[PDB]
Amino acid sequence: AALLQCTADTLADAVLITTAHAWQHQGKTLFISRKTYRIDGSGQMAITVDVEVASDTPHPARIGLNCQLAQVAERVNWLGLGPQENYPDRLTAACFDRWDLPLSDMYTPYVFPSENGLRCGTRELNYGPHQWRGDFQFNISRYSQQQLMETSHRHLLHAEEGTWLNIDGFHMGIGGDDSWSPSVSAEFQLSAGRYHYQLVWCQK
Amino acid sequence: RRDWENPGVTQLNRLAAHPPFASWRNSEEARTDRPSQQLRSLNGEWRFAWFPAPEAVPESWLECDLPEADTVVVPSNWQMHGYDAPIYTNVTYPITVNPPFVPTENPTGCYSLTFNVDESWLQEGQTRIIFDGVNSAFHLWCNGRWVGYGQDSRLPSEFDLSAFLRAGENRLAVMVLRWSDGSYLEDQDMWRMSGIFRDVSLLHKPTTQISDFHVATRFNDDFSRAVLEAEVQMCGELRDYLRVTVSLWQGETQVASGTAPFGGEIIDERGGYADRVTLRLNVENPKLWSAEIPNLYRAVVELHTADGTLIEAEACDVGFREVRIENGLLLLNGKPLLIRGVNRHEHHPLHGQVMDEQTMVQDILLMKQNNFNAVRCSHYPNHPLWYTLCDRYGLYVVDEANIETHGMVPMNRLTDDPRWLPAMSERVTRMVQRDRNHPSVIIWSLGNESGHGANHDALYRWIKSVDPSRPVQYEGGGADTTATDIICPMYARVDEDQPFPAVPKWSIKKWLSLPGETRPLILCEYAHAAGNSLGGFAKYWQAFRQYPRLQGGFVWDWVDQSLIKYDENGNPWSAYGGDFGDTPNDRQFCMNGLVFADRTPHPALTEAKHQQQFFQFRLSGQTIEVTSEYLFRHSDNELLHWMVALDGKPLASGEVPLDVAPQGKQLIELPELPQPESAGQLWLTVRVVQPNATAWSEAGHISAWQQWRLAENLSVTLPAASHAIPHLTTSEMDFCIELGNKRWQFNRQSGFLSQMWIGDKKQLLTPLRDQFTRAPLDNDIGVSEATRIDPNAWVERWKAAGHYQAEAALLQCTADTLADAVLITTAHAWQHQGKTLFISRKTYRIDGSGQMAITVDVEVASDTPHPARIGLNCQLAQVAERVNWLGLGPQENYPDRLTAACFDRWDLPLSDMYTPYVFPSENGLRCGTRELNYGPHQWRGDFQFNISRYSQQQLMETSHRHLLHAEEGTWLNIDGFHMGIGGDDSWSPSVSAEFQLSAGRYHYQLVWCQK
Ligand SMILES: CC(C)S[C@@H]1O[C@H](CO)[C@H](O)[C@H](O)[C@H]1O
Ligand SMILES: [Mg+2]
Ligand SMILES: [Mg+2]
Ligand SMILES: [Mg+2]
Ligand code: NA
Ligand code: NA
Ligand code: NA
Ligand code: NA
Ligand code: NA
Repeated sequence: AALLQCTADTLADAVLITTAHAWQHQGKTLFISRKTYRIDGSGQMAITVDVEVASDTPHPARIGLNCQLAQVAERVNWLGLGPQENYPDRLTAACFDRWDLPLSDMYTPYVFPSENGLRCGTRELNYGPHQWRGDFQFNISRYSQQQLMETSHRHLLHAEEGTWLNIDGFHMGIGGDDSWSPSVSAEFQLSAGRYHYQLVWCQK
Repeated sequence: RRDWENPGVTQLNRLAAHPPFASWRNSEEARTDRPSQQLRSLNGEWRFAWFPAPEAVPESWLECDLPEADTVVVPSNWQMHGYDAPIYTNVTYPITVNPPFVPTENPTGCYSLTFNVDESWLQEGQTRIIFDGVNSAFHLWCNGRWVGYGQDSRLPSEFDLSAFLRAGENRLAVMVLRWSDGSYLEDQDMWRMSGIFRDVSLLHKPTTQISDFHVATRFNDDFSRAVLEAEVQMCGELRDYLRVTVSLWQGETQVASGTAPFGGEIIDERGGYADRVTLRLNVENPKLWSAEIPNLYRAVVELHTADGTLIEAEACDVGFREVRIENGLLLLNGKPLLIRGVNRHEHHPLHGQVMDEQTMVQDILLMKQNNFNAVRCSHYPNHPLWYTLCDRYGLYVVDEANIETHGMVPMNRLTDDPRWLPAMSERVTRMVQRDRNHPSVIIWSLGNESGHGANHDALYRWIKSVDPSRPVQYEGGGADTTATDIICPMYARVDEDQPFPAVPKWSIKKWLSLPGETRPLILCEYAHAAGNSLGGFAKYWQAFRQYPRLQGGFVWDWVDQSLIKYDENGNPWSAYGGDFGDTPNDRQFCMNGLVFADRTPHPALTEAKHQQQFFQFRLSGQTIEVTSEYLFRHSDNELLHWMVALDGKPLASGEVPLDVAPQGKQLIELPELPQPESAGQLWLTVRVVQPNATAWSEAGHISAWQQWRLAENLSVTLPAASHAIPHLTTSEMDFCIELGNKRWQFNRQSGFLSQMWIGDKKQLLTPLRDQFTRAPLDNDIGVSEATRIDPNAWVERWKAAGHYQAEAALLQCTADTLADAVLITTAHAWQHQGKTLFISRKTYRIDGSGQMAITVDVEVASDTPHPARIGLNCQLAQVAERVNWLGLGPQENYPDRLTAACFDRWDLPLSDMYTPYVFPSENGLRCGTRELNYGPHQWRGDFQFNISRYSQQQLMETSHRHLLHAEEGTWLNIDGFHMGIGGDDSWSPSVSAEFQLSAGRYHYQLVWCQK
């Protein structure tokens, strides 16, 4: 990530942080992320994200935010599709409602570790003292995308300090027509070039 | 006898039907198809008088000219001359349904002609008169004596006048009835007219004559050899010295010839036909006929004596081709056809239903220039010249019987009634007897929209029996009955089933594989082109190319059936149903063509041309793969041009000769492309150009094209910040922003940008406000009307939800001063009767550069019908001459009809940004636009837009385009999103789900500044 802009403005009843980043690889600009963080008197942080994806780079696996929370709670409560793991092209069985599960159930123990546990069409997520609202997809666990990506067996995984949260505005399909050639249908590929999503973070 | 109210009597003393005759008395004339001294035209000025009924016609009219009659041109429709009104009705009959009766008030046209006849024509032989088309029934008198009667408005009626004529002057009297029992079989969706609308002529034949002849061509497996077989029939006295010689010519070269005396082979216990003979000619390596290469031979049939004295000669163009269905596929000369067809009615805005050579040629050229290779004669036999042109220019033709009983309840009430079998059979058999020698005709059709009756099965079998060289199709009763060799549905969709009871319209992909089905599927009608239509057209062609048995279809239809009328200032304007006082009527439903009545193209024509291309392309790296869809010809008049451009700015271009075999492929390696300096998106555009002119196209004709996005360089560099900082002036009623010579005014009560200034010049006439509706397209309206509302039609759903009445309620309007800009934030709620339909949240950011960045986020209640659009609109005070934009163009294009449009830098005069649909509606939209320029304004982003002198309101309230009045300034509609236009049909919702605005939440952003 290369910082292109970072400014702070004071509004009537809020502070406005504007940022812009460019992700590059060997001179090529893959993605551009422009955000605004508006923190008002009610203590809520409204995050606006607008991303640009070069039309000639392979469509990205996801478009969102992530971070490792210090908090480690027992439950995960959310108003969205559930209760089980569901992805864009595998979410017809999930139902929209208020779900509440222990953190461990938000992780799927696939023998061969990988991205897992996502829940789509979520309008509200609650974890510990935190509350996120909007319309996103998410997975939350004690394993970072990096560890899952480097570990060959699930029994070799180790809980990391705190909790890793991945909140996506968009996530690519998982496919499956077969597992030896690209099988994610075009309608589930992130090829729009320009994406927008908004999140409100606050204290439940 | 009131013969016009008896389906049992369809004619009296009419001669047998036969192929086109000219009775040449010189063989070379027949070979070269030059005019024949024995075939005279009686077209020109005739005498005409109108009467309210046949009972009002004075007997004196039979003996001499009525002084009150007028001199008029013939052929013609008398409604086009103003004697009475033309009636436009779709399904419902124009007369009370009480078969076989017609109204007592039956408009009667009394035609008469005083003409001269050479004595040589009466000293020997037979002189007959031919009426190519009389609508809808008539009696004929010659020199005061009754000659005959005839029905069926679309086929020639011939009578022997030999015993009624005298040398010198003669007078014909023709009483034409508008309505007859034949009218129950002519309920096609088109203007209802009448009169002698086709050619009238006199033909002289010898007493001993060729009375009929059939030409057939059989081939070996690889078509390297063929046998031409000609059955010739004669009338007159049989003599042993009589002979028939049939010669086949390839240009000026005779390639085959055969002679023989009359006397056919034994056929049954009583012998054979002594008055017939069949000649068989061998042809090695025949040049095959096809729409790709219309190779033609000339067959000359000579009736002569053994000593070599010619009696008479007849002839026809011959196209060596084989039509057959095998293993579920329609093949032409052994290859599977892909029908790029269209339905074409015989219509002229000035002459009504009278056809002329120039108009026919103009149609054929435009059709071929737009990649069509087939035409359906909806829904009757055409003017004889039409087939000759299709034979020579090369178009596959579906010849159809003049039989449509759409308005009956049920639809097959007459077609399943044996009492009507006689009338129906004649409409079928006489068509076959007339057109069977035309190579262009590859398929026979039993008629249109008359349900499915036993009479159809009978006539289907009759054709299969008399002419096994052509498939027979018929759509009635479900499109896949026992009366059709081809599944030929009308408006069946690609993926969506429409399970109507008894006569469902299955998805065409699904139809093919139903249990036990094996026939090929070709839509007799699809992609209803009413007004702003053809949305989803590309979906059809994708299926046609993927499924072997989906062999295409015929678009509905070719040309708008609008008629010309004149106002006070004598100015002409396009009229439709009801504009002649005709009532009841079906208003604008008579306009569904790809071109206007004067043959000017509708935007949709370009979409059809693109999807109907004969060359397909693929890109892999620096390699372009060109695949040919031609079945018989090589690309011997094609050149590929390629161009690479960065946001409209050309960087490199080139040309490569195309040399691809039919159904073959060619790989073209593009040279090393330079590296783009500036950021932006590189685009590759290729187009196939025909260097040489052809019979149907000029040199340089573009036949195909395709675009691809190449490398894209995202802009990361930031522009040098401006020293100037905008200033905010706050008042109770407004938020004003000043930046030097520029000012922005936001009304704090409305929450909208109400005015802009550049110096002291106002830039707006109407505030910039959100817009979620559009002046309804034909497809949005469907069959709904004020007297008969269709709650399911899109327009009715929007209206009932209050979309057109919704009022904006201001929820928030604030102003903030940033370090380098002024930020305006607004929020509006659109409600209707306590129901919030949409919520619009915006931010306007004005910086020192003078640019206003507008961000819009919209919420649409999931339970309100999906909106026609999500954008902004305003009336600019400026009226400029040009419109320049970087986006899809240059023609009008919509989400579900934009594959033909190309991304590039376009510049057009403001008038071309408006599409003159006869029935006004939303129009002129251009999608995928990143930059728009008009006068001092420039808008950047990723939007769709239209711009014109007509507000959506005026377009929505105006019934005819000639009543439109350019408003002050210029109306601009910039949409973040726009709904598809649809068109699979125009009487039910047809916009596919992927093109409906159902996401619930939408986001778009624009930057407004000066160019
Ligand atoms: C009015 C429909 C229910 S029937 C529909 O009307 C169309 C009007 O262009 C065409 O005539 C179609 O062939 C016909 O089936
Ligand atoms: Mg009759
Ligand atoms: Mg009809
Ligand atoms: Mg394309
Ligand atoms: Na892994
Ligand atoms: Na096909
Ligand atoms: Na019509
Ligand atoms: Na060529
Ligand atoms: Na209108």
